[PDB]
Amino acid sequence: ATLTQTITFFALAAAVIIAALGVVLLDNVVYSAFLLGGVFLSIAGLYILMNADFVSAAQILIYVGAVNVLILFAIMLVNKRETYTPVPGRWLRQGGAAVVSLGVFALLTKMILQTPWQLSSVPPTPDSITTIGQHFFSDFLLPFELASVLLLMALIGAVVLARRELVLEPEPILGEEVVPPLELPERPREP
Amino acid sequence: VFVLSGYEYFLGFLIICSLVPVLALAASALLRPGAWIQFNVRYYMFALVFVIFDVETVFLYPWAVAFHQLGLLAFIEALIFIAILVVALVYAWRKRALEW
Amino acid sequence: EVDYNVVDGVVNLTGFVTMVTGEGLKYLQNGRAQFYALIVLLAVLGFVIFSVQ
Amino acid sequence: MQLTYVLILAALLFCIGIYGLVTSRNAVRVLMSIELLLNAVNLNLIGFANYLDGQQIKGQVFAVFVITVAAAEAAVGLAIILAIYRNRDTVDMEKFNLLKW
Amino acid sequence: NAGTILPETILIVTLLVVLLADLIQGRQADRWTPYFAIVGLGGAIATMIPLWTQPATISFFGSFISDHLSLFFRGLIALSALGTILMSIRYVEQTGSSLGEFMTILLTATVGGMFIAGAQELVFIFVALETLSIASYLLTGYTKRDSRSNEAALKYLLIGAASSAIFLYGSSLLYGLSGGHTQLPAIAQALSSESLGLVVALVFVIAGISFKISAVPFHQWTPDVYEGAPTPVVAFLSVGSKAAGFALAIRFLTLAFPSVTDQWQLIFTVLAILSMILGNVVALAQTSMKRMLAYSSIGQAGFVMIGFVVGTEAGYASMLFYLLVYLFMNLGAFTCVILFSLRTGTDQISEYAGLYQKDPLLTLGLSLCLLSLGGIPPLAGFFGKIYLFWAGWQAGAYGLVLLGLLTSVISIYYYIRVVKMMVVKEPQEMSEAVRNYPEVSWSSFGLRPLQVGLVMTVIATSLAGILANPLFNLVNTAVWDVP
Repeated sequence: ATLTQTITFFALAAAVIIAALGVVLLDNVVYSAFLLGGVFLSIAGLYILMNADFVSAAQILIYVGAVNVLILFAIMLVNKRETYTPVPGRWLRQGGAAVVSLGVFALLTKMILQTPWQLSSVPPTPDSITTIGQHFFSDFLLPFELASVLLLMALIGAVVLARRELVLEPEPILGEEVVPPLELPERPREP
Repeated sequence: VFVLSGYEYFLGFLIICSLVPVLALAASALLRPGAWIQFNVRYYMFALVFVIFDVETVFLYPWAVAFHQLGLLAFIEALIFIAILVVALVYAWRKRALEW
Repeated sequence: EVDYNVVDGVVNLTGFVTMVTGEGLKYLQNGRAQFYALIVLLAVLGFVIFSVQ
Repeated sequence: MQLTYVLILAALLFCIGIYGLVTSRNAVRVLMSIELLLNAVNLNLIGFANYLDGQQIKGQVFAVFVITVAAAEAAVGLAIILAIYRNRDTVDMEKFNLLKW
Repeated sequence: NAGTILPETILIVTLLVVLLADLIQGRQADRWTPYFAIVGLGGAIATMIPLWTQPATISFFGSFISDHLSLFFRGLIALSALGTILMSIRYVEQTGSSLGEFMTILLTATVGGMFIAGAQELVFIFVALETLSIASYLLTGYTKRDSRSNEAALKYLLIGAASSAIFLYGSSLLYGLSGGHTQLPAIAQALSSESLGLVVALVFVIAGISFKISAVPFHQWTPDVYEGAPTPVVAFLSVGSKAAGFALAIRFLTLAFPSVTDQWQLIFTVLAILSMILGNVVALAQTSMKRMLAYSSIGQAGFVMIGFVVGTEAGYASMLFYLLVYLFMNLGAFTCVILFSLRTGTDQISEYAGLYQKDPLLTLGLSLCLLSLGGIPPLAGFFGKIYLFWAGWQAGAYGLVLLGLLTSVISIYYYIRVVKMMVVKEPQEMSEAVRNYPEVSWSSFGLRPLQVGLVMTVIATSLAGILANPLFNLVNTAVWDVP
């Protein structure tokens, strides 16, 4: 009854790292984008195994249901059927990134094992939606009010950077010397 | 330790409902014999307003569950979160974001 | 001519090996923003071998 | 499954995100490879909350705010790519090296 | 207990009022809505003077402190956005963009940086660092049809959200080395062992601390953001987004890591002895003024760390004051680049040549803000650097001040080169404004906020060193709350 919490851990920990290699190494980006839901669901499977029932149910809603749907719309909008496959562009700088990523991984594993953690043998989660909500309005209140300011700004900014300029695309507003519409006035010039 | 109660049947029901399509599509496997979408940025724009409002819903679920054990000061503070993200909603109508 | 070429040659060499040092690290930036993400990540690996001994 | 095996899972999930952050040639695959880093700092964070400070979870509260930031960073993050695609009609990170020196 | 975040919640009200006037009135509101943000930011400064005499309370259940240093760095970040709205009232209104939607992002990055300088918990640092950093990606690609701001918006995101992932990995281990304890004074009593976990927790957070300030292995975004972004945004990312990064470096490394302290005085030395080199020698071979001022601010960030790594009561007070006079130089240098870029296009060096007989308020203005950055007397950046090397020479550090002096001479060469091509070039050697300057008016929309934004900085550049004895006592009294 406990080995079925170990077998379902390693079957979820291998569900993420084979999907995390899928979102990075796969040759097609739509097959790469759909597997990102495989990362976000399997990671949400681990949060239930780590006694985090609310943080898992809040991850399928945001990461799989909102972010991953946002990724898929933002890839069906850009396909364009022009990959041009210039794989040997300038150099073999994709092997230099395999050394820093393997370097950080061997660096972190040496840190993880030898560091004495003070793990406690107490039973966790006394109904962790009640003790997570008495944190939002006592201690974590000012990060909770700044999350509202961050999200409103993220809607003002992401609308004005992606909307269509159908109000006035040919608008010569004024002039001392000439400026194009919706561009910074420092015109490009080569010395 | 696993002090969540009620999740013993969740791992079994996850497998059996997953065995509903993979076995039925195999039970049917033994019985059977100018391409443009236009780039219209509204599929992105309807999905951006989801993410800003799928996160607002998540932040109010600890408030709604633990409401009647918190009080009025946690309702004034939780009204600032709603009243600011209403201004995000009026911004989306007025700037023709969710027009379609 | 030892004034105009030797002791004036040293002073006009401090101003030459600093202008060609500037045009050598002007080529450190090259665009390609992933290469900028290497140097952020390599220096993270550097300072944790630097500072543990 | 102990505390140690979640961290080596999180430390490995980080470094696949690093490898996608540096090698990927699509402009959108860098954004998915950023999200792997912002899950490895979540898998580290809840795993630090279950075995350490289990009675009052300060990690699962801090695990909530990482999702809302990365959901707001990918909503901003794809707005930028969608501003580039209307000007430069490709998404190629070896084509955005025009601010060279 | 929420009387201590009153300077920020005058800006959150002002964030909504300058936004709601954009939806109600719709670009007829830009005649009056920039001047409400000035009285909101100035109203945010004016209510810290009642808070400066208060005995440094720790409000919001330990998540925000209102010490003397947190009152100081909340002053510069609101003042840098006060100086930016004075510039950007015509600039982005000349692009054709809506002016109410620009200030709503800028007065959110202002409230982001005001909440880093007084934050005390590991989560409130990260969210406040995010909302300053998220709003900074949107401002650098705000013009949205430039093919330069588009590639500068993306170079800032794939490093900024990258370094916000390295910063979170060091915040998460710091929660894990201690037994919980996400507050910063509760961390330092729990960890004292100086093990390998503490060092990896230390380098991973100063890969995100030292990204806002652009130390030189992490400096790579700054010369490629600064020539792509709109120029008032650049005027905020060099003063506001650097005082916010320098305020985090004191609130973190002196609170979270006082046990390990010989190491982050050694990593920030290598960031100091190398950003003075590559900030100053690479600015020589730069043609654009917005890219010359990019490598200056990498190198000018190297002078501030000389006061940082020494660790004395005169050490930190010397880096607080140098930021106080650096606000009076970049906001007077970028004011004149904007004022030159609005009159004629292509604001680059070797197009300034032939000034001093056409717009001599700019030429007198831009000179005293470029000469002071090189540290010539009697301007503010001479008196600012003297207190650095008086702080460096007081406690060890004989080689940090000397590298800060041989590279303070190379800094003279590229500031003078603009002052050369403004005042010494004859009227047979002018390229643009060969009777092509627009015959200056100061009467159109928003030009008179620019004229008052330049005169009140050039006056504050030339006189800040002679009248430095008020500011030296305002800054030395903000340091007794730093352990």
